Amino acid sequence: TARGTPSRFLASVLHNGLGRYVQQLQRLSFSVSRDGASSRGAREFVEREVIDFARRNPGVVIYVNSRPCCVPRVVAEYLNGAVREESIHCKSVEEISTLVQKL
Amino acid sequence: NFKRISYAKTKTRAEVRGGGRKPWPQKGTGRARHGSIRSPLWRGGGVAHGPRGPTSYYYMLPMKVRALGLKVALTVKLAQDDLHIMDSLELPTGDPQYLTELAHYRRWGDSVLLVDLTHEEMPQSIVEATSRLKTFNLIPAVGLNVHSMLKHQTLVLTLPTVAFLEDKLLWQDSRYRPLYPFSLPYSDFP
Amino acid sequence: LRNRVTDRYFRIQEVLKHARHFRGRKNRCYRLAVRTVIRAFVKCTKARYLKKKNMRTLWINRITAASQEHGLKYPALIGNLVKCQVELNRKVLADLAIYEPKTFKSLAALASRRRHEGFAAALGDGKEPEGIFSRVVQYH
Amino acid sequence: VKKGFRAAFRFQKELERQRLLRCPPPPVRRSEKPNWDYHAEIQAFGHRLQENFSLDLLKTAFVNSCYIKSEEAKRQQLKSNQELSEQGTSFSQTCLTQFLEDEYPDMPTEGIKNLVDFLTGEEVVCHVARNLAVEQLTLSEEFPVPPAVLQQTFFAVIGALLQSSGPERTALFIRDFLITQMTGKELFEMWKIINPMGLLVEELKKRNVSAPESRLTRQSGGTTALPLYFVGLYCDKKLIAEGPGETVLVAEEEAARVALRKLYGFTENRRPWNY
Amino acid sequence: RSRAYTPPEDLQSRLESYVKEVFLPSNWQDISLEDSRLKFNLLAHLADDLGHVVPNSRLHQMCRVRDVLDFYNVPIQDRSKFDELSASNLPPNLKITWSY
Amino acid sequence: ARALDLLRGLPRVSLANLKPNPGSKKPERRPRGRRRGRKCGRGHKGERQRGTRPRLGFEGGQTPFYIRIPKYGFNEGHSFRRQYKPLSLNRLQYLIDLGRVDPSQPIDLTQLVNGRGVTIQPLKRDYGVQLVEEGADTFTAKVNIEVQLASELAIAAIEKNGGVVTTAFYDPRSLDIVCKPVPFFLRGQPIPKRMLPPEELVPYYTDAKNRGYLADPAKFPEARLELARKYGYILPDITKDELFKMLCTRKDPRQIFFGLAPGWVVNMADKKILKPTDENLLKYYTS
Amino acid sequence: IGIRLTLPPPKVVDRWNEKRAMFGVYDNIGILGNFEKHPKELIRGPIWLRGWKGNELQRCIRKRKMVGSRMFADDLHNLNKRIRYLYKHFNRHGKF
RNA sequence: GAAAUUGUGGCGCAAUAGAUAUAGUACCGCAAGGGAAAGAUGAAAAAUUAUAACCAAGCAUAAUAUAGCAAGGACUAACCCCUAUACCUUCUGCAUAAUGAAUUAACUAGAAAUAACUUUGCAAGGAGAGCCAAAGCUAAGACCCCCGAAACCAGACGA
Ligand SMILES: [Mg+2]
Ligand SMILES: [Mg+2]
Ligand SMILES: [Mg+2]
Ligand SMILES: [Mg+2]
Ligand SMILES: [Mg+2]
Ligand SMILES: [Mg+2]
Ligand SMILES: [Mg+2]
Ligand SMILES: [Mg+2]
Ligand SMILES: [Mg+2]
Ligand SMILES: [Mg+2]
Ligand SMILES: [Mg+2]
Ligand SMILES: [Mg+2]
Ligand SMILES: [Mg+2]
Repeated sequence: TARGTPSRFLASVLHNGLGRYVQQLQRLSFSVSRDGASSRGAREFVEREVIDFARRNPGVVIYVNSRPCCVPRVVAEYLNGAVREESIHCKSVEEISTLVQKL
Repeated sequence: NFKRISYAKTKTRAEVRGGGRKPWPQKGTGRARHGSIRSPLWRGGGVAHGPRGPTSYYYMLPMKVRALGLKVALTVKLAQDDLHIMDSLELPTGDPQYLTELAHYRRWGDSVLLVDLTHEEMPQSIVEATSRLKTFNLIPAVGLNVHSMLKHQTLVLTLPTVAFLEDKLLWQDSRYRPLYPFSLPYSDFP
Repeated sequence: LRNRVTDRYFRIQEVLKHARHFRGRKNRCYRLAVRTVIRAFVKCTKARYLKKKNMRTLWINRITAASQEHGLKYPALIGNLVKCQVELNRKVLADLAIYEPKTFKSLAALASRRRHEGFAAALGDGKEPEGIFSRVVQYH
Repeated sequence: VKKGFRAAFRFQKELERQRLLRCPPPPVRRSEKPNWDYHAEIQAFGHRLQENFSLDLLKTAFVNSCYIKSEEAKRQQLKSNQELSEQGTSFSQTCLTQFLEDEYPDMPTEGIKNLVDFLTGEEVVCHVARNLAVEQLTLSEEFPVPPAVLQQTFFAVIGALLQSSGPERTALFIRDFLITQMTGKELFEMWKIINPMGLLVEELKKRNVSAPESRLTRQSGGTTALPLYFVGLYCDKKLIAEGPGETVLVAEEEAARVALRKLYGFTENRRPWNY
Repeated sequence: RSRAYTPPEDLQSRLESYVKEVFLPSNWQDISLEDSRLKFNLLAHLADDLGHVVPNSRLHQMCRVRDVLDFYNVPIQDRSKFDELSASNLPPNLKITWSY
Repeated sequence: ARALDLLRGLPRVSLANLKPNPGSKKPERRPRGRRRGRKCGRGHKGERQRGTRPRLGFEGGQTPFYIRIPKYGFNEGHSFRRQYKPLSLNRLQYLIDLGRVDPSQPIDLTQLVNGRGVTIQPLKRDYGVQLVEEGADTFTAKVNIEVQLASELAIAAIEKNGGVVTTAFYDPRSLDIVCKPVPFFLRGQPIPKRMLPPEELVPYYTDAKNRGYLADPAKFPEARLELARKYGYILPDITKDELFKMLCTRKDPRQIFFGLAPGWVVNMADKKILKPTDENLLKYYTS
Repeated sequence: IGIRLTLPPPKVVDRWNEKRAMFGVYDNIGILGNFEKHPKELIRGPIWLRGWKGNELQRCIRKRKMVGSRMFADDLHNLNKRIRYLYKHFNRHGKF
């Protein structure tokens, strides 16, 4: 609830809309497994939909680690300093893509 | 599952030691009404719905079904490029290492099932080689079965074993009702 | 025991997380916490409906306050604006009253004029010009 | 002793998290943390702002003298910024002067200078740099990067940009980034002063050849201990400005400030500014 | 050893020559193997030459010589997945690594 | 197949792949949770929730439906009723067509069983096959049959085709032996003499109008003639055709099997047939 | 606090043990071994339930018949009691 | 409720579990009889070391400020404003001033086939004999609790 959760006001980092819309996303760090069903979707993404994504947004600089990971994660690092870290665990490719887009 | 006989038991409130006496009278005391110390609610009381007895999980799939499964497995093995037929099993050396090396060369797999009939007409060399190798297993065709196949990344059959398989597994097709068990002679059947 | 719960602490913590800031044992003891937390959740869901109502009441109060400073009542004002085809919502009207007072004043004046026109119309049952700030833009 | 593992692992993780929360580390620079390619990140940065420039020339705009010294020391156990940074600072300042002048000509020179300083000072610029991820790509002695160093780096970047694409582009960039830090911020927050009355008088003299009277328009309270003195400023029987206050002097000061604002084409109204 | 195989670069003629050596007439691509010995001879020889054994999953499939030719003409490449990734025109955003 | 081809792609079928077909395995509904807990499908107080609900059939103290009706011998002597598994002529024809059941040989019960036309079971008191009219027309056999009962129409049908219907009697014990002889052999007893009709089957099998095996064979031809007169068609004289020698064989009673005498002990392993000698034993066997 | 601090010693498991390597070998002996032996003769267990699935109550009954004669007095009695209980529970107590 | 007749391990527990059991001891009982609890270092205590800590309730570090099922909407602000008749059970109907519950911890309650449905297998047959079969039969899957009398009787032990 609102009383429990810490609150906030609406703002935009460094006035994005005024001058130029700046991509706030710096880095996506993809922890993937070579073997393991945990990261099948992730693997698929890496194979096909990651390169395209990268091409689409060159301000982002993607890393892909392939680090015998039992649960795959995608670490999204932003321009302010905040780090949004989210799992890719047993997700379909499309879903993963959507998540990435959102990030 | 069909072999599995689970040995888990617990004591019901009857089988636990003693406690047939009312701990305190029902109505006088300001405590919870109770009948037996050793009721399931109590510390070190009987188990309510525990496991009990050796439990057998035995059930017989139709023989035909089993046969089909075997056939299916075989098909899968061939389909997936993992089946390899041999003219015979015969290693010049009879060394574990050698066999492994050969497998590596041929890109067989992690584990390799070797199949050649009887048991009594086994080549000594092959036996010697396999025995020490954990993964490289020998079976007679009588023993060949689905689970084992699934486990092992390759199937390696001799021609005679293949023939035997063909003989056996097609006979589940184009047959009669049992009428009585096949251990008993009949005209045709051995 | 075959299988008993290893992960129970976490379940306990899930509820206690939401109960941290309650007074007394409600924030420490899971049993008491659960009842309170659920109640809180219920309130939160209900409160969404309440919030909307409350905001609108606040806006009406503000607009009334503003309108009285120009010698007009709320209902008169709103009705005249509706007649005019000025369809500013009450959040916006309240904002105007606070942050953009000359505009608010102008609006009030307009409303008053509309009211006057209406009154005039009432005297002479029918005809002639309908008045200048009356009339309606016909969409087809 | 329960039979599991997953739960235990979870608990351990939780404990670790708690520990982290309690005794956090001395915040480390991003170059030391694992996933990090310097060239690639520079490229990304270049792409991000929506103007291309030379990567050999940009790289040098990050390298600091202190860092170089440190490196040398390490070795014992590159061009640097200066050339670019100075250029960046100077050109940037000039640009700022041009823009402000274009916008509000009634502003005096001193005021303009002050504004420029505020824009390009140790704080705002640093903040901007931080927002942009200059601090990550910069590489200096010690950490966190001290503000002056950051500022220098920023100006070097600007200089590099200028060298690469063109002046106009640089100007545009400046407008986008530095000048958008006076959006909410009214004058007097930026160019802080003492004794505005005198200033007003001087301005008046410059303009009309006259002096202002200071009438008192309204006042609730006064004896209450929470008054609302609303005080004007009249010039030849016409109020140029009017301001509020708890005390009369304060009110007068406020009025003066308002008048100044009016004079110098500011107010809260202003004009939105074209982007 | 390697699974990698590039289709020739002759081949079409070489295969024909091989066929002739083994068994000549018109419509050489349309010849059904059918006889087992012949099949064994041809395919094995090809394998020996090209370093490319016909899979026993695919053995039933190629009845004609045309089928065999078709099979031969398609490529196979070992590579490894990291290598493949590297090859696949990575833009300067991507930095794929392999921690084995 | 396409499936096989596809299976070239995809991973190797391992134990880590396998999954039962959707629908085969139902979800198990167990009572923990707000949906299935609380009252847990049992209702409220009473004699439902506590279990303890009274027996099936009971109607709350009103006299039960099953007890209110009067008794009656529907199932009075049902374990002492002779039960005959039917063989319709059509079925027989089908069998003949299919190769199983050879009409060049005699059709005894044993042969039929082997073919697996008629399954029968001595336990549950089957007393053999009954020949039935169901494929009366559209029949073409020309074959001798030992069968335990026969409808007149069925008999007629076979006779017209130049066959020989002979009814025969197998006591439960005898019948069992007949049905599966190999197990009997394995058991290791001597082949017993089958017993005669008990009491009320004697008048059946002593008349030639139902082709009884104890009936006087002077009247058989008369019976046949009568049948012919009734159902049209002409009696084919049997003596002239080539299979008469086989059609004449009649299983002279207390024999069970078509070749083997009573008292023979069939040694299956090391293939011999041991015969009894000893005069008294022989006499007994004859009896 | 039921949950613990020291995460356990690593559960090492050789999936190629002599047991697991040859699990199911010979199992399926009839359909390709001229039906000399039924697969139900492969299974090793308590004599009263060898190739016989059963039910709780039924199992108890079987035990009593097959083995009960050579059963320990203290346990035979218990078995009997169980049977008594089980019959009551099934033949009377539940639903439907 | 018959008969003939037929014929050298563990998908176990692991210190409230597993045996009542570190013990039929202590303790209770005239007696028969009932009948517990609990231990946990390291290679080394002929190393007393020093750290491993961090985690239940209860406390402490840290008493309190008008107003009210302990909160929610919020708010610049913890309160102050507005909204808000704890829970379970049992009830036609409970804030009820109806039951239960000081709190934490761990333990503590749906288990059985006929007959249906499902998906496999085979199919005028099915089923590893026997059983069923006017499309069947074989196969698995999926339904059916816990606590509580006063009592009755058998055999001991007590004046
Ligand atoms: Mg007892
Ligand atoms: Mg009791
Ligand atoms: Mg116990
Ligand atoms: Mg409840
Ligand atoms: Mg109830
Ligand atoms: Mg009731
Ligand atoms: Mg009555
Ligand atoms: Mg214990
Ligand atoms: Mg605490
Ligand atoms: Mg209140
Ligand atoms: Mg009551
Ligand atoms: Mg009574
Ligand atoms: Mg005395």
